[PDB]
Amino acid sequence: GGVGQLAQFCRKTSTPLILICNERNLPKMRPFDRVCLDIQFRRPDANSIKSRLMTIAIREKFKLDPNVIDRLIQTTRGDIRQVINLLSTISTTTKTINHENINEISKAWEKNIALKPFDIAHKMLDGQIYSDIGSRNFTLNDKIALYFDDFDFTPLMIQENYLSTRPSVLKPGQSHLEAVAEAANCISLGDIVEKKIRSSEQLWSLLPLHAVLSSVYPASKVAGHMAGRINFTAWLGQNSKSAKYYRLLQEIHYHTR
Amino acid sequence: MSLWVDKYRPKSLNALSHNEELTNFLKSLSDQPRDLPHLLLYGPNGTGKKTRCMALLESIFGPGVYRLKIDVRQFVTASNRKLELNVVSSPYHLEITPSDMGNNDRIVIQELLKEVAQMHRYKCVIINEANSLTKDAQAALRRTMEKYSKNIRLIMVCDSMSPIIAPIKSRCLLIRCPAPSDSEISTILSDVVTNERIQLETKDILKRIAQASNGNLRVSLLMLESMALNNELALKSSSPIIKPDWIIVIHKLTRKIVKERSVNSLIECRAVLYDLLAHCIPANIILKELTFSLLDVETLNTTNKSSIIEYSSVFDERLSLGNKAIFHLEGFIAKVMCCLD
Amino acid sequence: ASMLEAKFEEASLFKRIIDGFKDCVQLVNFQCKEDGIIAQAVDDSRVLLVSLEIGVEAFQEYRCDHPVTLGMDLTSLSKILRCGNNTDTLTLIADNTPDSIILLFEDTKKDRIAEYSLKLMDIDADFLKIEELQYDSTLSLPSSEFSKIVRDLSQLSDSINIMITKETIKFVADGDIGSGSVIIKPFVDMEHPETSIKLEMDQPVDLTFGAKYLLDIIKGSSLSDRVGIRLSSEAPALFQFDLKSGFLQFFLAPKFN
Amino acid sequence: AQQPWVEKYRPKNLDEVTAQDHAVTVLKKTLKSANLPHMLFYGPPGTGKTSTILALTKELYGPDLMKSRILELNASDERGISIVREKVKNFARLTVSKPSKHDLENYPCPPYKIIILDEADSMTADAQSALRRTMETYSGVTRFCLICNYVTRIIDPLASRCSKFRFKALDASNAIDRLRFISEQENVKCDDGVLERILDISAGDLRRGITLLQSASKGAQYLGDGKNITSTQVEELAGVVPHDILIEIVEKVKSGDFDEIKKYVNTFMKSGWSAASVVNQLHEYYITNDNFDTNFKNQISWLLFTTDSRLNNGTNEHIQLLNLLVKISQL
Amino acid sequence: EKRSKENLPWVEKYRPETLDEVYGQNEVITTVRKFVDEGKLPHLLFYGPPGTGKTSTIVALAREIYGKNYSNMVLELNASDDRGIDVVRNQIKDFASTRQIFSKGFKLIILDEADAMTNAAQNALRRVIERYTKNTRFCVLANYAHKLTPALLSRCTRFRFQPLPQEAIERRIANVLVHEKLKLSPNAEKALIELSNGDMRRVLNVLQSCKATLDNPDEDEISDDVIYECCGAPRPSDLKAVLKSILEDDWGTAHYTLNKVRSAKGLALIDLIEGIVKILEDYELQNEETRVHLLTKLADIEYSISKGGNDQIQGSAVIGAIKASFENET
Amino acid sequence: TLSLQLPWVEKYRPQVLSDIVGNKETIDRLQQIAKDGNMPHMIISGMPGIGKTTSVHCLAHELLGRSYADGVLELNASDDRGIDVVRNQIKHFAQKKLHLPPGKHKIVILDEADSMTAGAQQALRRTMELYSNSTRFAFACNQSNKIIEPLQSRCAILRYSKLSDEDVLKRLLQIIKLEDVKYTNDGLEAIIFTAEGDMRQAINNLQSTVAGHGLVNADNVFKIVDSPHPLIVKKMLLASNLEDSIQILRTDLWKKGYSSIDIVTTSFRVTKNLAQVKESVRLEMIKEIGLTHMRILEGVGTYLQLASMLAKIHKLNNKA
DNA sequence: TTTATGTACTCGTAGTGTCTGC
DNA sequence: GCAGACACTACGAGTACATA
Ligand SMILES: Nc1ncnc2c1ncn2[C@@H]1O[C@H](COP(=O)(O)OP(=O)(O)OP(O)(O)=S)[C@@H](O)[C@H]1O
Ligand SMILES: Nc1ncnc2c1ncn2[C@@H]1O[C@H](COP(=O)(O)OP(=O)(O)OP(O)(O)=S)[C@@H](O)[C@H]1O
Ligand SMILES: Nc1ncnc2c1ncn2[C@@H]1O[C@H](COP(=O)(O)OP(=O)(O)OP(O)(O)=S)[C@@H](O)[C@H]1O
Ligand SMILES: Nc1ncnc2c1ncn2[C@@H]1O[C@H](COP(=O)(O)OP(=O)(O)O)[C@@H](O)[C@H]1O
Ligand SMILES: [Mg+2]
Ligand SMILES: [Mg+2]
Ligand SMILES: [Mg+2]
Repeated sequence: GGVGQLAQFCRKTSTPLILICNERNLPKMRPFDRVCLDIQFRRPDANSIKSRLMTIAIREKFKLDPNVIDRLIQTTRGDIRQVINLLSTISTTTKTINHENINEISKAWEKNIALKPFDIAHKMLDGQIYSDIGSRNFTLNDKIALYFDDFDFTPLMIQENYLSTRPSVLKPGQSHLEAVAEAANCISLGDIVEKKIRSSEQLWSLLPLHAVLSSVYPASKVAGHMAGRINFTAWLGQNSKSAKYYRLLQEIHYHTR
Repeated sequence: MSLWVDKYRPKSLNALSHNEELTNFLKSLSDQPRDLPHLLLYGPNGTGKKTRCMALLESIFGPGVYRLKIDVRQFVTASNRKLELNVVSSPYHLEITPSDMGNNDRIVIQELLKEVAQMHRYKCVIINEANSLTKDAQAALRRTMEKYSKNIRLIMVCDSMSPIIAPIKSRCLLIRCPAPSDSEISTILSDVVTNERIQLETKDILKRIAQASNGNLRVSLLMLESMALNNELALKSSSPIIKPDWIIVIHKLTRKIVKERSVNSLIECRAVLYDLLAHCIPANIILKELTFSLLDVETLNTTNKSSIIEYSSVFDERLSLGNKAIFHLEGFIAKVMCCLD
Repeated sequence: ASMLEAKFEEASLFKRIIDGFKDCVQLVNFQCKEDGIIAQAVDDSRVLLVSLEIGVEAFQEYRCDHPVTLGMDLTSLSKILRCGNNTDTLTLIADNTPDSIILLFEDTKKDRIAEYSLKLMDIDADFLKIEELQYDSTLSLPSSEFSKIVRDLSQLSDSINIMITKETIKFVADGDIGSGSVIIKPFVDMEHPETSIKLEMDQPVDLTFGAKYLLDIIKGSSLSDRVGIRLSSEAPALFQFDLKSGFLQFFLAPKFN
Repeated sequence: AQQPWVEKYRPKNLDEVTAQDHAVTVLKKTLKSANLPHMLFYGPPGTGKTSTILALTKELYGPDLMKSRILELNASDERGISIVREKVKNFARLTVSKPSKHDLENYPCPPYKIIILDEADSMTADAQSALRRTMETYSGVTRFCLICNYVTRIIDPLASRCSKFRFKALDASNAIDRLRFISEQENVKCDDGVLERILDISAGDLRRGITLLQSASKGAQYLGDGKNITSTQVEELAGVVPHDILIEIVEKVKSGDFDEIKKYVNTFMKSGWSAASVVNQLHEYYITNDNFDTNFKNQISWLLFTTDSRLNNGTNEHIQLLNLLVKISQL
Repeated sequence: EKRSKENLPWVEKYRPETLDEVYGQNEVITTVRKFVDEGKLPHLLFYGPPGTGKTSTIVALAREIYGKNYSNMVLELNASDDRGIDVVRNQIKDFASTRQIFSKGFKLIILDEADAMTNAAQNALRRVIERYTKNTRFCVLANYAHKLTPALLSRCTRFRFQPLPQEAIERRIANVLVHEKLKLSPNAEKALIELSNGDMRRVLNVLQSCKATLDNPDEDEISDDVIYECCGAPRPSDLKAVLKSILEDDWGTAHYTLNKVRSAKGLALIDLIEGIVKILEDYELQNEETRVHLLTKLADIEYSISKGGNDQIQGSAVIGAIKASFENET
Repeated sequence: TLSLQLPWVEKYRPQVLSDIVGNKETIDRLQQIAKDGNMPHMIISGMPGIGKTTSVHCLAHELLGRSYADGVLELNASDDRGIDVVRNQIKHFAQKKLHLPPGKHKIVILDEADSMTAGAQQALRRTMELYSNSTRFAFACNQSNKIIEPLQSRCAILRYSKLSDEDVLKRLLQIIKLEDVKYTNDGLEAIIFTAEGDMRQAINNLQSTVAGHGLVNADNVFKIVDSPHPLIVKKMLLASNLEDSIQILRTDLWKKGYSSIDIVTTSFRVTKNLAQVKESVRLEMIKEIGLTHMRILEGVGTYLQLASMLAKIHKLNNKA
């Protein structure tokens, strides 16, 4: 009950008090919703970091090329501390940083950050990854790894917005409705796979199969730009309300019996 | 109570003016109850299987089976989740249903049947809605009735035969409960109304109720009571056949599917399905009603009807092996839209 | 009447003897003979070996014509000994190659009589002829002193290293908190003969042992006033606790390197 | 008469099992010896595996040693991995009980105890993997008898360690002596071919046949006419569709006309017969007919198999029956 | 154990007590003997089908290296024993870190059926193996390799135990018959070879049950006929007749023939499906569509039978599938 | 029981940074860190057996010398690295005052760091951020995905790649010249092919072949150690003739003693890692392989199921 | 957020034991 | 010596992961 004690401290404190976390959207900081003055920090603009690295490079004797800082911030995803660590490590043996080995360094130090469920649905439903050219770098193994980040929300996220897009990967002679039906078939198959996974048998080696049948194949036929925008899953709320309604139905069934 | 469905129920086999052959068979069983085997009554719902079970129970021991009480029993599962399920017990018998969560009704069956078997020689254990068991409690039952039988007996009531596994079919006697004939429905409704105080212009209303009920006497009695209450206790020959709001929703969904075959109409179909699943409805019956309402639309072709029924069979198989019914139902509607378009 | 009879003077003796090595051993293989009763049992890790032996003089009456192999379980044995008044006189009873033994918990000397029985356990492991050998050193220190030293040193490191060289006992235990270096000089006292640090010398030894196993050894210090430790570079450590008529060894296996 | 005829006439001797002659002779010759292997009984339900194992245990030890040297587990009992790891392992590693003078003199007591795991196909694979080396290590002191009706659920190592005894289905030829004996003992008036009909309807089991015979005898006792039980009463009580309704179904199927077959299927399901029985009747009518082409028979055989599998999955039988009839009608 | 031998099944009675008594795996046995004579013994990993002689080989190896009391010097853990990561952290660590208690030798750890260990247990076992490998060797017996962590696979020397060939089964059968004073006809021996499917326990069990089957254990010889009633497997002549009736004869004759064959001595549709599969694999088919249809339909039928169902409908399905598959070829 | 000779895997483990082959840039950077002394926090990741933890140990040995007994705290999965009983250990070790050379710091080798819980890494976050002047950390995990992003935000990412055939061959030839065993180039290339860039596997196969036949010729190598079954599975799935695929299946997997579930899992992995055929075709191949996988896991494991899987894979591959 | 076992981790609590003290 | 104080092991409830 640490978060509850911290919230109760926030209600009653006679000293200045601040908190530092990373993800407000987690439900465990939900009580902090209106007990604190929220200040949001974002990804800084590349100009200030560029100036700081110019000062650091001219102070630490190694040469730095201005066009390289943009790609370093882009690949590091706005992580200034990791940028400084990258500069130090590169300057250990190769003090000169040019535009030749920029792609080598960017690929070697690329950060495989986890992805949020809405962004997971957006990347899964993007029509470029299933194109011929787009599959050379983003192979289906990367799609499985992207699913496995959040394996509890991706099957629910794909199902609720795979029918609210313009499809961009339609086969010739195939309409949008046919693709929707053929995706729904494999979603139904993934339901059965999940039921075998989460049962008494408890076959958890079947997760990679469920990944394909519930996220990859259904989104490989309806890929495209959103008709509206990605909506949060509603099956959880509908299922909760249905469970409570079932409980109240059982109460009146037993009372009148 | 004021409801007519539970006000006029035949207590004895003598009052069972429904099936002469089935009543005679039950009386044959009740003639020598010293060696009565485990039973399994199957048939369409609303036939009156539970009425036969209670009538046989009071024919075995005597009057007093129909007095009932409620005894909530606390049951603990994995971790410390509490799913206390009450049992509708009574002297001389015990009534249980798998209304508990299906994934862990096996423990309810195991410890409750072991508790009742600690000792008029046997106590009958009626299991309503036995087709809803999850093939795990049935495994316990296989040896439960076989090992202890001189002290416990089961009257295993279910409206369908397919989910019941082979050994349970093997060790239980099978009793068949056909649905009433339309003439018998009209006769029962006429006896009810003449014992009641509702005025009828012509017995054609009873025949119309029999036709609309489709062999289901329970919903027939419910609809007759609703009509009598709505018609100021005087039925009219021009009274429209009132349907359950569920049937209205299914028919509106079928009309929306038939007329508009776009993705957006599928979105409203999904919303309607979400509402219906929130409205305490099993997946099998809703898919069956949707399929049979789709096949009753006259603008279809025989090829479209065959495709619809084949995909309905496929997706019903999928329902029998799935957890979230919404995906299977949405897939079935998508396939229907693809075929009709 | 029964072939094997062993009536203890008091249930307290057997309770203490069982509780001496109950924790460190799960399966015990008693071997009753006319010379006495022995029990060679091995730990689950197969590192610590216990060799119980009770002479015929510790029994008020004893008679066993045929050798009997009583393989048992110490958990259930201790559970059986847990119930029953400690002043009562226990009488072990067994048949000719039986499936169980009978624990006569005769209350006081009359009235209440108990018939607790424990099903015999099929342990086919033969007794191991590890009696003794030419040990390099033979020291003898009071049980309380050794228990206190081991308990103090176990909090400082996970390994206690026992070193003997030139008539001197030295315990060292280097760890994270610190490094104990408890040392003992041998002596003898006529005033209090119980406390006397006896010693013998053939070759210096530097053998290291685990902490938990040494704690398991010192849990049995309540049985004997004196404990005798014998070490060798090519032999397991021996901890001979002297009993009223027999003994209770503890063959501990040292670590290497 | 305090018990049903199923358990009242349950075999009490190994010779009383009037089927599975190979397994019974093997078990008897093993009873003479002591080399009892880890058994694995399998077959259709009602073939007599539990009866055989109980008779074998009773003849091995006797009524006194049932409670001491027999451990029987079910799916009703908890059979998690912890139970297999502790309870079964402890009972296996315990030494055998002490046979008395009476038991040793009268019965051929062997120096081992049998662990019977009824309906063992329901255990998780992890529990079976834990059971493997328990079975292997303590072979000299305990015997394992796995009684499952599905082999495929039992993992490969247990099927390798356990000697397999398939229990053959009990058709009309195999198990007619038992039914005749039961009729003689119970004084049940019977027709000539009534028992053959009973064994035909009871597909590969004798428990169902005994239950059907008991029901028919009870009905005849109620009527009290002293009349032999005809095939009609048994056929009606068995729940199989009469030939008139099946002929009507075939006539509706032959003409096509989806609306007519749909209406007749609705009425038929209102009358409420078991759809598996209807599929069986349709199979024994269509396949044995000689008025149909080869290609039609291929397609209808595949259709009947698919419908039977889908029904065995445990689905709504109305839709499956309608689909099967419509698919047959379009052939 | 009780009453020494002669009260055990033939599976556990004829367990090899020496590395010379292991047949079939000549290369593995010779390599292991060379290893232990030259004094080097790396972390061994024995992989193979059930019944091929993995645990027998490692038990014989531990008996050869140590004395008679090999169990006093080996920490042999199995799936029956609890093998959580706490067990690895305490029992395995203590056994590997300490010195031998009965003589001067290296500790040996045998982990039979180690595929059942959890991922975290294998992760701990990785560093446990790699740290204390100076005077402790780990042996891992695994039937399944996909359940083993690739780090664990990359650490132990892999030995593959192939299914037993014909000669090894023949030699073991000859030894068993010599011991048991039993006689067996060569055709029965060939039937046993075909019935084994690479398993040795199946051979020993069938020999035991067939000796029990005979009225007179001596004198009478075990023929393939006795093998086929005792095991219950279909005879090859029955399979050939059924397949011929299906291929050439019409539905009435084929259905009657299959029913008669099944009801003659209680055959099951299973073992008959893959008997037919073997016979059809012994054919040459011009069109790949025949092979595709046969494989798919027979796999579906075998799956349905594994789930259970009506045997008559499944037999009709088998006949229909075969007859429909052998008409697309022309 | 004679004392066993140390295996060649551990006997010839490198003790200096020069002997590690492969990833020349990473090794040179580690050497420059070694002589420079300013070791930063780093996380080392890669496939198993390519020299991850040995580089960590060699760098720890080189940076600080006689202080190696107490100046480095090594932790692993065998130690119960939890949130509570272990935060105090690193807290004390980092707070421990030990006098080093001016450019050297204490090293905390959290070996096998991908197995730690989330809370342990959350505590390690501020533990690393506070005492960055005194102690430095060294994570060595097979997979870097388990490490949370705050830990990745303050660490130097050193990604090792699978060893090239030339470097493995070079170090193998070094081992042969130190051991003087007769070798043939065909046998060496067979060892390289079997190892698949896994160095410890190469050394173990070399050990087995040397001590089993004396000569490491290709025939002896293939006799002792089998070719990797992923390659056989990939060959089987890519064949054009169904009869050829069935024959490869039977002869190379069913008669070689491979479980059906192993074949199915390897086929799934090969299909998901395959790139020659069209993406959609791989999708239906994965779906069918998964259906066969469900059939195998439900209990029915038979040659017929694998044959049906291959038949349907050929149905999809040949485009009806 | 339902899932549905088995595993592992973490914390909290309740006693149980020996250790100081008057 | 009895009483309190003390820190220890043992136990129970809760959460989170499950393929690379
Ligand atoms: N061969 C047989 N001879 C005589 N009676 C038999 C035979 N097989 C079955 N029965 C009868 O079947 C009933 C009990 O059979 P069981 O042994 O319980 O069948 P089963 O093997 O248990 O089937 P399960 O357990 O549902 S798979 C008794 O009424 C027996 O008389
Ligand atoms: N090569 C062989 N030579 C002789 N007997 C063998 C051979 N392989 C197996 N056996 C016999 O098979 C019996 C059981 O096989 P085991 O080797 O003990 O177990 P396993 O072969 O390792 O199978 P798993 O994987 O442990 S279930 C042994 O007792 C032997 O009698
Ligand atoms: N580049 C290399 N140069 C020389 N030997 C190497 C090299 N890479 C690995 N080895 C050998 O591999 C063995 C130990 O490798 P490790 O580094 O311990 O494996 P690893 O990189 O830690 O992989 P994991 O994840 O721990 S299984 C020793 O015998 C080393 O000699
Ligand atoms: N012989 C009969 N005469 C009149 N009503 C009957 C008869 N049998 C059954 N019913 C009616 O059936 C209703 C009970 O049906 P029920 O047993 O609940 O069906 P189900 O078992 O299918 O749910 C009662 O309201 C009763 O009026
Ligand atoms: Mg049974
Ligand atoms: Mg083994
Ligand atoms: Mg490593």
